[PDB]
Amino acid sequence: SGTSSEFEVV
Amino acid sequence: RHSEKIAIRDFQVGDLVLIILDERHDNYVLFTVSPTLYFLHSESLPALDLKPGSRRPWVLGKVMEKEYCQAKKAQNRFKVPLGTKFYRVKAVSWN
Repeated sequence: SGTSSEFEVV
Repeated sequence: RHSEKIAIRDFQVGDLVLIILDERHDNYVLFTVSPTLYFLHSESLPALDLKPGSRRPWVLGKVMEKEYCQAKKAQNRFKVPLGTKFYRVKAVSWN
């Protein structure tokens, strides 16, 4: 995707 | 009604929160004294009668969920640098 490329849960 | 006071930190499920437009970060955020950004989760916008993107300046919400996140690319929808940690908060209308 683009979204899960941009940020993740940590 | 007496317990209707706005939380300002350490947000918990059930807190009343003031959700405000943050033009600089292109998103709604929770008013807070934390140095950390608390963004409104994209899934919460419709039921708060908010729109993606003259947007409404503020709504009052009730916290449903909180999630801790980190930006993994320099270009992202939150306009924060690579590596920035922030929260995403799900909320529903206080009314």
